[PDB]
Amino acid sequence: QVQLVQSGAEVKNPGASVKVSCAPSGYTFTDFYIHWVRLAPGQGLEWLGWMNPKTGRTNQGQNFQGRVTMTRDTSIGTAYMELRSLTSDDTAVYYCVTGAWISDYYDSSYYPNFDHWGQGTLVTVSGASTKGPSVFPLAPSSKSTSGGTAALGCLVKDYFPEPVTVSWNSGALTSGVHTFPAVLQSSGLYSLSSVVTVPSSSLGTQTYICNVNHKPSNTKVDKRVEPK
Amino acid sequence: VLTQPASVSGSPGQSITISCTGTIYDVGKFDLVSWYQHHPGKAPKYLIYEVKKWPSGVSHRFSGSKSGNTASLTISGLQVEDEADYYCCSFGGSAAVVCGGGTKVTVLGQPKGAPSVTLFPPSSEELQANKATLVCLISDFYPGAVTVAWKADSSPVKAGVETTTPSKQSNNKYAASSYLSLTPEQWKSHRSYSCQVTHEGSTVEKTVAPTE
Ligand code: NA
Ligand code: NA
Ligand code: NA
Repeated sequence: QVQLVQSGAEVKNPGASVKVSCAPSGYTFTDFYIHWVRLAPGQGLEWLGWMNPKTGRTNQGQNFQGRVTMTRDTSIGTAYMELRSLTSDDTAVYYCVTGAWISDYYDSSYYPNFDHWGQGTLVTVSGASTKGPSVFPLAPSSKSTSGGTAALGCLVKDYFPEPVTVSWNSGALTSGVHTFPAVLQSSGLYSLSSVVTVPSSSLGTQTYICNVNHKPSNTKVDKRVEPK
Repeated sequence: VLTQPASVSGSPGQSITISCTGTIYDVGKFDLVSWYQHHPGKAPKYLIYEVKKWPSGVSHRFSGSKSGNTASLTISGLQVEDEADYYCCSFGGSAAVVCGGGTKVTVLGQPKGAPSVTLFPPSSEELQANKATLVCLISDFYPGAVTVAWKADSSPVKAGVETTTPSKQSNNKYAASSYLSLTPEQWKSHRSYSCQVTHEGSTVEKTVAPTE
């Protein structure tokens, strides 16, 4: 059972640096090359570099030279990649991966043989500042209120960074819940909506509450969504 | 970067091939091409290495070849579950690796659907906070390509519009949403606002009005 354990999601301002760690387990850390790669929107898979954990010798992609540094602490079996002068181009998911076995007899540093992958580290580069959402009710129609079914929801507005999660009635209500992926607005803030379809015969008696969790700002709001 | 076609399509059971074109310095140089399959939400998966070899556990429906400066991944017995992004990587000269832009595989023949559109007016509470957002939620459409236009009364409105790219739902149709931001005075001073959603076969329009 090999597992590559990476550090958690990071949010950075343009111009800042980020350092991601990777602690591989399930094999001997100094026996295999470590590579760093990323998946960035509209750029595909990009190779940052390789590091030999035995010697600390590294090589960087030519488009990363001068702004990425790879190091390791063998005493804790941990690899690090630091990327400097971040811009929106650097918003991506970064992966530590295992590469070829390290031999004294031949150079396999550049074998693109990535058997095992870390869980990925999201870095988001933005000038936006952390902010909890405003939560507004999306009331069911005056018209759908008549037996049958009605759609109602919560508008989770102007928050940063991702993610927010939404449940309904503390997770007691799951059937017919659709939470939409957030939109990233021109302000750099996100908004999303979550809607649930309920029998319209139920509106007014049965209480509907959307539970919005925005952990990055340490806020939760439980918002009642009522007719009218 | 190595160049891959952005999109490849096939019907179930059929064979498709994904190309990966480099130069004499990378792909054509050595037999060091690998392929990775990426289902978003999961880490990419090792499929092929050294041009044509299989890692343990990988289905032999995927096969790899190389001619000149171009590597190819071939997928046989094509299944809907093969829908993914596929990336090639190669030794890139000077002890480096170079990777491709990726190729999205689409499996043809999947159930199509018109978008369902739900449009909410600004809430009383938001107005009372001196703000106004119209919310247009769009779901169940396939294929996953839609254009969303807003109108104030009967005329196009572009200012204050934010629209998401479509994203796949659990049932393999798509969902998107669009938001129109107004001042409360703008909301109240108009006859109506509409969200109109054009899909390949139809346009669906929903309208709301401050006079409710
Ligand atoms: Na090569
Ligand atoms: Na659907
Ligand atoms: Na109104």
